[PDB]
Amino acid sequence: TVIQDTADVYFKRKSDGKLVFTAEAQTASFSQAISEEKLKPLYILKSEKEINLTVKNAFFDLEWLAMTSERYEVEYRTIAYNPDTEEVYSDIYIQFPNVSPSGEFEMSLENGNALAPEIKFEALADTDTDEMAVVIEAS
Amino acid sequence: TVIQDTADVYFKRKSDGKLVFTAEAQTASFSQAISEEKLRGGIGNKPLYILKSEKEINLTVKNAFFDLEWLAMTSERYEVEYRTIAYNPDTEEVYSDIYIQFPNVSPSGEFEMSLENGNALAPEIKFEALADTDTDEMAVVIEAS
Amino acid sequence: KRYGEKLKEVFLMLDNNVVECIKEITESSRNGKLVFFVGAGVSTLSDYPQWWRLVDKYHEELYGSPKKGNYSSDEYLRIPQIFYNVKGEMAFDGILKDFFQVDKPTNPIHDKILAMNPAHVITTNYDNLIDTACWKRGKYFSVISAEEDVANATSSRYLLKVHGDFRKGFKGENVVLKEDDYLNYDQNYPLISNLMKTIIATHTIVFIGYGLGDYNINMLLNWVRKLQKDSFHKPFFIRTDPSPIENETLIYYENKGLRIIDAASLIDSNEYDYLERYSAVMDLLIESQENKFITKDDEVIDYIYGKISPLFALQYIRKIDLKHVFEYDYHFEVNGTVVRHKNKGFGYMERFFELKESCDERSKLSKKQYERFNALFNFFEKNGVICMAKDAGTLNTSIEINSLAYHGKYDVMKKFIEEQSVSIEDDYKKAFFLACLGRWEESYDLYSNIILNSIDESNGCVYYLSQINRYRIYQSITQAVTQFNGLGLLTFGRHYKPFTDEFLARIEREMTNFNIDDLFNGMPFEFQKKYKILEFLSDNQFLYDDTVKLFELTNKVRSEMSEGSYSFGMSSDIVVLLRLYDNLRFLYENCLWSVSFHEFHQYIRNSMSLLIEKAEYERTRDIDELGFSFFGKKSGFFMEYYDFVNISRHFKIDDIKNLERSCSIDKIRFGEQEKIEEYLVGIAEEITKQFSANGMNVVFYTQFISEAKAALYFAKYVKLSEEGLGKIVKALLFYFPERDLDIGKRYVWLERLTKCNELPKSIISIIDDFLVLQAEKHIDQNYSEVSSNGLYSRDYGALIKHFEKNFISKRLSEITLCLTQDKQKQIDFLFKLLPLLSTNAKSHLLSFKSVENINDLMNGIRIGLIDEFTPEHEELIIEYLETRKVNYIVEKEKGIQTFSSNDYMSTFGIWYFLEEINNSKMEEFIGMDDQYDFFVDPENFDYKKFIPSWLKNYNDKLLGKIAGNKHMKHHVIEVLKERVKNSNDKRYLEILMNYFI
Amino acid sequence: DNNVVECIKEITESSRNGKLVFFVGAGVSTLSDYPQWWRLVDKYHEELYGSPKKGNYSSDEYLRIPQIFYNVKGEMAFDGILKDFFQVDKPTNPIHDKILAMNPAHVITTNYDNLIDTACWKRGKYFSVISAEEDVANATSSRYLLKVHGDFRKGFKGENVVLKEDDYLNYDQNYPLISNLMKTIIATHTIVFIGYGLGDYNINMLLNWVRKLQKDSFHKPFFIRTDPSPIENETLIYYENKGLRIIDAASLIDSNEYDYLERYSAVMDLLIESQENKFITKDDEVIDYIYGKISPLFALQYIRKIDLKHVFE
Repeated sequence: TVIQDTADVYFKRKSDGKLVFTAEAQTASFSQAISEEKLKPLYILKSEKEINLTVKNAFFDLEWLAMTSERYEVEYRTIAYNPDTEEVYSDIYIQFPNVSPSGEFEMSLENGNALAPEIKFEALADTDTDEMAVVIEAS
Repeated sequence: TVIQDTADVYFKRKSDGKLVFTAEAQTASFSQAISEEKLRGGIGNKPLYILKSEKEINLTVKNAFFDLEWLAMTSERYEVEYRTIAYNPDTEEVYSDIYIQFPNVSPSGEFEMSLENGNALAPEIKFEALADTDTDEMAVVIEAS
Repeated sequence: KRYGEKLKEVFLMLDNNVVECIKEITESSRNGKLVFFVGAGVSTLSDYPQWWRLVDKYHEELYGSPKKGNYSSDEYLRIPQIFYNVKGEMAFDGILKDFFQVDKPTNPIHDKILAMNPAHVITTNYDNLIDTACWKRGKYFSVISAEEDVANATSSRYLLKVHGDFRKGFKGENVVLKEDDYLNYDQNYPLISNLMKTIIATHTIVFIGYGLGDYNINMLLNWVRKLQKDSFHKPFFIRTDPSPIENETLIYYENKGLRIIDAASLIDSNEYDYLERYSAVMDLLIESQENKFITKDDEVIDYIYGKISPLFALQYIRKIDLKHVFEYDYHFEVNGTVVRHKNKGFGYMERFFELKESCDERSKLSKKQYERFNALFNFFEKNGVICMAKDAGTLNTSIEINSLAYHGKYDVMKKFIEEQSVSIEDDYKKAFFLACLGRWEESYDLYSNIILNSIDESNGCVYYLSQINRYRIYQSITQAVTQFNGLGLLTFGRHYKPFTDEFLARIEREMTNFNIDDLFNGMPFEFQKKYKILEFLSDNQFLYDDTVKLFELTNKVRSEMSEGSYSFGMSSDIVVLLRLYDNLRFLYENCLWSVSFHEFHQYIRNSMSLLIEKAEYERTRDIDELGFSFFGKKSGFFMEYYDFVNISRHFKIDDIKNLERSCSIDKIRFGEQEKIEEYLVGIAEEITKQFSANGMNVVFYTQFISEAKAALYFAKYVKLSEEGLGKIVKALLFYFPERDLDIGKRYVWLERLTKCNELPKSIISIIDDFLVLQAEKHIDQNYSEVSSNGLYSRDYGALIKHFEKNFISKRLSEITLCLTQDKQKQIDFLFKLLPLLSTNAKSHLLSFKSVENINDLMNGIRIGLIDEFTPEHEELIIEYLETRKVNYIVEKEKGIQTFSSNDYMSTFGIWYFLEEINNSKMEEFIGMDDQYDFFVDPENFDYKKFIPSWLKNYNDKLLGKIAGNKHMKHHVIEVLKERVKNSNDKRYLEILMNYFI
Repeated sequence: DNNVVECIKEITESSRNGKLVFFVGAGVSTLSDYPQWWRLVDKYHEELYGSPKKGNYSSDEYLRIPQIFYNVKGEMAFDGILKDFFQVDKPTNPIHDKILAMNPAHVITTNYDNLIDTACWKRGKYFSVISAEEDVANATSSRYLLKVHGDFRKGFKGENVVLKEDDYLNYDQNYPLISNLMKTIIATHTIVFIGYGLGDYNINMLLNWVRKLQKDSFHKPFFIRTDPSPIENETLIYYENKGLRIIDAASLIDSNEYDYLERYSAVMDLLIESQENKFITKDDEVIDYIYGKISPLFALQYIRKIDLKHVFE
């Protein structure tokens, strides 16, 4: 009955493709702003976006620790689920090949004995691509 | 800096001129919403219009000190003597005081049955101004120069 | 780095005897029974001067050269003695100072010793290294080195520096160094010797830094020989010599009665690697200090049985608290997943869970082991424990089940209360039921009875629960008596004393100067060790965890709302709900009286308020295309029976009003209508029984009226049966106190149930019975409607008229035909109910009286007897407006105010604005009130007195007329759109959308 | 009396810190009407000599006649009389719980009954009841309900309790371990003698023990005296010289000869209410007391107003 979206995330190095760490999805925030639009024959949709994410239970790849402009990719793995069909064989693949290790924990020194290394992420962008986030349907 | 018009509240018996208890006022919530027949269902005719507005005044006071005589001697009605200073924006300190009274009031709150493992010292108590068919709201305001 | 790995390799190969020694040392440390005997061997590691050095020095001074030979034990004592008598004590003092006055660093062993939290520490050393190691750790050991010291010790913990030291001074008089000192030990240190002996007898002994053949060791062995056989715990020796202890040596020194551990056997090291051996022993102990002794994958069932077997007593406990059982070795999340938190040995529980998954592997268990596994598996299901988190599949969240006390059953509790109590557990539940039923005096006394009976039966658990329950009910009676004597005498008029004054005095004298903070502290050591789970209840600051978890989860859910994040997995709302239900079950099913206290009120209130708020938001939330991709048609928040019970009990009227106002709770579908209908009809039956019968309990009344008040108030949402609706209305109109629910509250709650479901003709009969009763009640002229809300019985008649287009209240008509002129008050009230009474009776009332003044004009025009505003009626309004004007100009000198006159004034202003009254004198009275001018002459009226009530307390036809007038429309729309912009309100939004634009 | 209020201060301070321990004598058991040893002495003498000693019994008699019964009639007869007399049970008077109201770390006593045991049963104070040599090792709790002379928990028999003459004469060899534990409890915790009586053999040996090894290094034990009349000057001074803080509640609270429970409760409440009764009379005492509570506060740089609740109790 619980939300059946225990998505698995693979954090891999875009530079070559090595696996950095794997975690379990926690949240994903989507927001936009249009303040800059204010100052259009040459109309422009001045509604930039910012995709914030967070993951939980990060397990670091042994080799990535071993060896230790650096870009990283995120591969979200989720099973498809419909109202008509509670469970769907098809799996939706979400990927954010361009992210940053968003600093937001920022040395949270809580004095409790809780093993919560939540990692925040920011989906980076470029001139050519407004935002790298990509979706695909297995069906 | 903080509110400097501490409201002295005197609670007296209505049948006889005896003081029941004295406390300190803490808030007053004034509620006004039509609920007769919910939002729709009141009497309505073409040429007729009746104001079906029903409003309730809620109060709460703290630090109640009950009169020794009233404890000793112990349909009933009780009054109030909200005693605030009548301040203004032009003058936040004024010799004149604002006198509010609610002759129709029922000492009744929700703090009864409240069990705090550690006994508290804030016996805050609620009040509800009773009304009458003749008197829609009995609360009265008067300012003494 | 691999020192710990090498030591855990040493472990799992240690001789069983050595392993057992280590275990006993461990459990002694946990129990606070450890006493560490610290010899000079530990001081040797710290470089502290060795005694042989001073002995050789004395030999040198005495005979001019060193011995160049082994000093025997007597020589080690004689040489200092001869030197003391020959050179005098001055030279002894000098050499003592030169050698032993040297600071050292506390070696790793010094720190590891104080890391065991020893009950006391004994040492035959004269250094202050142990003192500094004690001070740095934060604890405080009271030093003892003299007869004077034994008397002076502020703390229970003592640092017993036997054989004195040099803290008083660097002199031999305060240390045992020479034959004279050792021989007369008892002479000079009698009290120290006795304190040392008792400390040895009571607490576990650990010889470290010592030699197996030391003098004090032998003295203690003569003392343990004096002890009765099997009345002494074998002291613990830590051999650190590089050479391996011989078998003969082990046999002999065990025969002496010593549990000796030999570092050479444990670990290999060089011949001068003393520090490595000491550290090996001590880090072995420290390593296995918390649930590290896991035997094997065949002992999994056995291990977990020993860990859990004492826990079978409790019927159910929160899964968050299951961490304490294994010393945080495994975190059981609220859902039930076994999140591995800390473990060294394999198959701690994963083997057991595998046995659950694999039937054949379970079959490999011994029959004893199979039964133990079965019992453990049953207990874990009873606690809700879900399979290992590593293999956790989809996890269903089911509502926690509770007992009848939580339910709204009241006759069954009396049934039990009259029944015979088989065991003290039954009597404990009985006293809980008495407390729930308001019978707090009988509940308290019966709780004292169970206190005595249980502690007679040594039910440590039930005794603990009964202790706290007795404290809670004591507090209940004390506070309730306070509120009684303070206000309850005012609430009814004469103070009730169900709790007799002598009974109060006896209770106050029975207990005092006691706080439950130490309730857990006073219990036996087995109880405190095995049942730390119940320490959560110990303190007076109950809910020492759940409240702040609720707070931070609110913060997280609120942030989720404002930013609108598409959460995954167990969201914060789900963990909030799991904590809510687990706490409700653990309390109500366990029978603690705390369930009714205000802390739980706030906790449950805030839990369900947040849950419903999130239920509203997720409905209104817009979905982005990527959001829809993540999920669509997502799960909502079903309001099952349990939710209705929780909300109804733990909320009050105002908070439910706030919840309904903010959150459109009516949209939220409810379920389990059968059980909630049973609960509601049960509450109605309870109030009907309590008020039908003159006999009742004020004590039960105060507690349960709020419960009944909220439950009936929340009853609107769920559907009732015809029988249920009839019982509800009859319990409300005829058996609900006027003391708390006045006539107006009575009407409005009736109206809530009316909106809920249509009122059959039986309910019409009930309302008519109410109306006729009020008509007859006004036989007294003194009688008059009293209701704070201003909602009267004429409202009830209006409901009948709304439901039934045609219905004659024949009883009211008959009453009319019976009235006379003397009964003018009954006449007035029956006039108020004119639409209900018949035609001949209507003629009766019309002949009796009619309009005479403004009040009576309002009365007449209200039901509408007058179809057209007569010239006389408008003229009378003009006359009362002249009265208001003269009173205003008179009040102009005074402080002008309007509370009820403003109602009539606004009505006339509206009628003039509606063009109903053409009387132009209305315009002459312009200016006495802002609303009057706003209505009669809106153009002239200054558009700055617009009250928020005017802007929201509106009328639909009045709204249409306002929208018609452009002059008023411009200002009203400007201010209204402004007001909604400043603060988003539904009512202002509907003013705006529906009519103005 | 000024001396008595001083004792009150010391005893209540020890109770505050849990340093207080109570030596309970046979007198407390007398209040609950437990059978007395001299009734048993009369029985024994009646059986042996055919009738009880008409004259008052001496301590030598009090000890020997039980011993004579042990010798001529045999041990089993001794145990039989023990069983017939001491098998009766009575409830615990409030004085036991009031003794526990002081919150003692240990309860030392020479009694053989279990009235304190039942009182802690009601009050739920788990003192590990040490009553024999083997009981020393198995001691589960640091707290001790130390039965100095043992009790009949195992059974009503002579060996289980120090009753006859030999036990008093051979006590040291018979109970060296209990002697040690007792000695050290007297060494560190503050002590009170109740129902012990002035002149009892036990109080005599305890006074000898304290005076032997301690040289201005003992905590003066207290002797709450529950006697029909106020203590006599000569006896009080003599016993004080031995070293003892005797608290005689007869003068503080008036009581007739047989008002035993009355003065027991009187002294017990003198302790109980005094610790909760913070005496402050003078006006300059306002500054003195308020500063005695605020003296430590000067060190801290700033303290919340709310936190001052714990400062002034």
